[PDB]
Amino acid sequence: PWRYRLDQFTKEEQTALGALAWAFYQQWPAKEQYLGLDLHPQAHFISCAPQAIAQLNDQVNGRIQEMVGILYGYDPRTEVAIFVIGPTQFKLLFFQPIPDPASCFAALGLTIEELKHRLEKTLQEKLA
Amino acid sequence: PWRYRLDQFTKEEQTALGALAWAFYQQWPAKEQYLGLDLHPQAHFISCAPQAIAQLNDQVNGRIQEMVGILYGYDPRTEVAIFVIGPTQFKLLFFQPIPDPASCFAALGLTIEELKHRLEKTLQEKLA
Amino acid sequence: SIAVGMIETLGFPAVVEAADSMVKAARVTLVGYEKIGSGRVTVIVRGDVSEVQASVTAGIENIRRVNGGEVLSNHIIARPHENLEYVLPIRYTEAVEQFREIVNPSIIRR
Amino acid sequence: SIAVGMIETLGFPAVVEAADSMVKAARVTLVGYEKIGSGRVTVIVRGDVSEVQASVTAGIENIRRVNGGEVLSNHIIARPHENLEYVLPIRYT
Amino acid sequence: SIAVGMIETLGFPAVVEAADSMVKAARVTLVGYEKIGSGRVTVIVRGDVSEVQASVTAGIENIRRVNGGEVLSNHIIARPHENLEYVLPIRYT
Amino acid sequence: SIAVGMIETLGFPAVVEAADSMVKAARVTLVGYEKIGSGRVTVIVRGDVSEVQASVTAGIENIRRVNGGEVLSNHIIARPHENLEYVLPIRYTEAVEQFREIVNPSIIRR
Amino acid sequence: SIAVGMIETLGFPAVVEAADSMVKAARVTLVGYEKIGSGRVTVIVRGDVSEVQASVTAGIENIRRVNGGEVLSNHIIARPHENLEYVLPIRYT
Amino acid sequence: SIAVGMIETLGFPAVVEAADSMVKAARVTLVGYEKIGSGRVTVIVRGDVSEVQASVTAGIENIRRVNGGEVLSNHIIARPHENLEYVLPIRYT
Repeated sequence: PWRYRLDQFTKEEQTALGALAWAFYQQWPAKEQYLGLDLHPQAHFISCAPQAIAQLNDQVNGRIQEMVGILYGYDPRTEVAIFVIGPTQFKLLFFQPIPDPASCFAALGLTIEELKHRLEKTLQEKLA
Repeated sequence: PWRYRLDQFTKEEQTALGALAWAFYQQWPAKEQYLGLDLHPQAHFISCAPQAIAQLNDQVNGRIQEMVGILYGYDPRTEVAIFVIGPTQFKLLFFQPIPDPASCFAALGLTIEELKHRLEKTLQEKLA
Repeated sequence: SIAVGMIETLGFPAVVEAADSMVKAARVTLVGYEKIGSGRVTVIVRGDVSEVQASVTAGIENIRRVNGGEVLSNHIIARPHENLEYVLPIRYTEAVEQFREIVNPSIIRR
Repeated sequence: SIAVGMIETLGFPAVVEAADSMVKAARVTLVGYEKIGSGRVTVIVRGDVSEVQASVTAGIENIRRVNGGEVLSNHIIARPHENLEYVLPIRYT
Repeated sequence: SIAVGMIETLGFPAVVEAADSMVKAARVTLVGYEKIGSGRVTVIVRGDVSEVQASVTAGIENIRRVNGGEVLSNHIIARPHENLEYVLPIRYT
Repeated sequence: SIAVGMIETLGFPAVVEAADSMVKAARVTLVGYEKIGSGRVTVIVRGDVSEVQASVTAGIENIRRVNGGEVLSNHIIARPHENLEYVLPIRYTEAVEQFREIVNPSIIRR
Repeated sequence: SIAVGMIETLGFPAVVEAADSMVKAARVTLVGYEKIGSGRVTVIVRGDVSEVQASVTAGIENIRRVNGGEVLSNHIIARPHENLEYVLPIRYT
Repeated sequence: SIAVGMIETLGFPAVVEAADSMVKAARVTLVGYEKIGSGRVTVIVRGDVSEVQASVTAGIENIRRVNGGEVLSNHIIARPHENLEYVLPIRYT
């Protein structure tokens, strides 16, 4: 049931995820890295270069080209985009939060180390 | 079902029924009567005038409107038209025998009494 | 011999007046109602050939009366002989027994 | 039998206002909705001859207030034959 | 019986814009779209009379911005008769 | 950001060239096609609103090159956000596991 | 090896007349009628190339007497490719 | 390579002769038969880019010899995108 647990974690942690996205957006202002989420051992966030998500789309012959179009064009100041690696699957954590991710990081007052730790802790427990 | 075993009795006894139809047409040259067949109490041949079958149709509001039109326009020298009275259903034995009814009466060589009797016995044995 | 009368109309109200006039002005049975789309519907009657011929002619004459109704095509097809059946509702059980007394048990003239 | 009323329009919204106005203006019963193609839809009512005639009159005049309503055909049969009840979709049940 | 809103468009892309512009502009319930032929499709919404009025109005002003779309018919019945629910496709299903 | 663009054409060969050019000219996915009769067929894609706008524009232009193709209507609708899924065939397992090794486990820029 | 014959007709009464004439005039098998819109229906038959030709020739001639009937299209294929048997509706259902 | 060719006709008998001529004049495979109404029917084949160009031209030529046949449109795609295989009926299913 890993797919539905990611839908709950997205709408419940709407402010926290926007805070982590805005903190990751300041790490790479030119969007030269994409905030990911790997589930091979435990639920942990990752990052990849744009050429990584592009050569993967070429290797699958355009199977995931829509996801590439979302990661390449989403506005980091108003939208959150996190790709999830699944067993031959990919799921986008794509949502527009209220307030914007700039305000979520400010209204929450949590560093990027504690944002990534709590969110990984919240997702590891939600999967059960 | 009497409806199905009447269809077999029609196609199996096609020559015997055609002979009785012509023998009936002889005693009624102007077609003042129509050869019938009442299944209650047991299967037996009857007859009625065109006024009786038409008056019945008026009482049933045209539910047998098609059957009173076939009896009015069928050629007694080529085709056989016998009406059957069942429980609450009416069946019209209607067929064109390969030898005309006049030929069937001469080929069998049976009187109208011998045709009416043996046909009633044959049908009742099929229904029993 | 029996036949099948068919009238195809442009419009549903016209085909209803068609089916009504066909079974009233002749001794036929409304046996079918088929739709092929694009506003084309066909009513189908059955009965004695002469009855069907008068049935089809009467139907076309009434379609020209209705407003917005048009005749598209019409034809009569000969049908093989068949042991036709007529199921009567229970409300007519008295009429059948009244008819059962008028009949004569002897098919022989006296 | 019981009289039948029909109003065939060109367009679905106009056939609903027609059907709504027929049952509200007389003692009739909307029994069927028939579509035959080319945008031709028909609503079918049953009832007394006067009630059915009042329905078709009210249904047609109410279509004038529909933005884009167009009547294609309308018809009434005071006493339809009993054969049509079991073949044409004008029956209650 | 809540109000009913109907917009008949020409073509499928126009009827999706009508269905989208009507649900996000009011508290109306999308019932569905009805195909009647000749490329004529009608979206149906249900809800309060005030919501349906603003909902149907929003659908009309959005079809003008559809390259190739057109509003064929539109109508709003404040209180549809009870009998229409059992005949015409105006229920949730 | 996410949207759906639609192109309705008169003719099926025209709607197949449209759907093919829409995915070749943008980063969208062909979500399906629908028929409403009368020769009207609509193809629908989905993706980034700027990708979709680039997808629909190439679709309209490519239909002009189709012998006998004609465009009827086209529109682009904005949709709310949702968590999209992409189930890949089992033949691309070598691509999913190779990409999962090249990614950086640390999101902090060193 | 078995030929296929077909007559496309405008209207339904002239389609039943086609199917009735095509089977009674030759030793062929009727596999059904295919509708494609605008009232265009095609009656398809299978049989020997000589039995199919007489079957289609009889059908076209009978529709000439149909009031309002019209033969839009007609064609016979003596030996259809086997790949068509699984794609086009030409087999007996 | 990986080509898709298709011919749309007005009428059913002409589209059958088209599909029979394409698969016979070249090494192509008839994969789909599509109906969209208004008498428009299309037969879709797959094969090499050079095989399809000959099969489609053979299809258009033979339709001219069909009594009443008419070609509405025809198109050939060199090699379509992979996502087109899982959506449009250009494959066996």
